[PDB]
Amino acid sequence: PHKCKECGKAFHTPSQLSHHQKLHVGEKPYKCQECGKAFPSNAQLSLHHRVHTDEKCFECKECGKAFMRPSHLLRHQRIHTGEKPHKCKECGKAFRYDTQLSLHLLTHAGARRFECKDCDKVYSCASQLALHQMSHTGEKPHKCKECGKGFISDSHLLRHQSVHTGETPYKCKECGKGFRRGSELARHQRAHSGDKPYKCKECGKSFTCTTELFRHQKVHTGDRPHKCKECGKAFIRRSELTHHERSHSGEKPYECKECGKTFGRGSELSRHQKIHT
DNA sequence: TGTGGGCGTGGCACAGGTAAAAAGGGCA
DNA sequence: TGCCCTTTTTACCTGTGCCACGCCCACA
Ligand SMILES: [Zn+2]
Ligand SMILES: [Zn+2]
Ligand SMILES: [Zn+2]
Ligand SMILES: [Zn+2]
Ligand SMILES: [Zn+2]
Ligand SMILES: [Zn+2]
Ligand SMILES: [Zn+2]
Ligand SMILES: [Zn+2]
Ligand SMILES: [Zn+2]
Repeated sequence: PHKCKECGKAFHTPSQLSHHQKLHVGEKPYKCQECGKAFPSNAQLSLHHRVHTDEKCFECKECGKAFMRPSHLLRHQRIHTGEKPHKCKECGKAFRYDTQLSLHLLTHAGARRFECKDCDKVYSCASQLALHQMSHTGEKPHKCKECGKGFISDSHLLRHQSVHTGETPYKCKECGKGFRRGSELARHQRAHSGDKPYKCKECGKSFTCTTELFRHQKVHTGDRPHKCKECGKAFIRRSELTHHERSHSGEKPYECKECGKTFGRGSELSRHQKIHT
């Protein structure tokens, strides 16, 4: 009769609790083959796995990840402790990492600024500025051995290989459906429970999703690009303008086999194909 | 009294981008 | 091997195709 270490949802029989934690297990698909510890990404698993292969590492006993010098471990552990030992001498704002404090200092006089020459961004050091400047140059050095498309980092390349693998590693334990990212499995689990944390300030409707709410609010804020170059009609989706520009040309891409009838959009040829069902 | 389709938008599983967190590593 | 900048990995954001609604209307 505890609260879960993940959600905090108060399940109040000892067996109604362990029945509850069964539902979380698909969230962490990468399992260590020597202790069984599970992680949400292969990269995190490698940080833990060092403990079975490198004698010279320092392991976090709270999550199982290990590092190659004690100071790396002490710095990681502030994720668990909440300690923020880097405080701004000018304004007293405390941060967890020196890297964060270095960027905050840009908001006071006399920090060394590393300013970009194509936008107004400024960074705290040379390496960050070179990183950002790649967005201007378009450079994308890690190329999909398959797609041929470029990405700014190897993690991005790997992430994009879902496209070339269809693998769906994160499992709902209610439905059995898998997902490519824990974030999407997360949203799916909120769909089950109706947990809709993203409430619209104008209508009041709530959404499971950050993306779903943002699209919905595009009606109060009349934010509509892709205007018609022929009749000026302005739309919300890039796919609206494809539907309506097919009304000018009179094009009817989707037609029924049975009916022989023709529609400008597919959501009807699915709707009408339901007559013969 | 009914059918059924345009239609503007909701639900969903998703890609690929930048902003940021977090782990790495050169100097000494 | 810690300081502190670098480099990698993740969180946050924006925009998407496909399907499904449920409202509005000409017109069986
Ligand atoms: Zn839980
Ligand atoms: Zn292990
Ligand atoms: Zn830890
Ligand atoms: Zn710039
Ligand atoms: Zn590719
Ligand atoms: Zn499910
Ligand atoms: Zn609204
Ligand atoms: Zn038009
Ligand atoms: Zn038909």
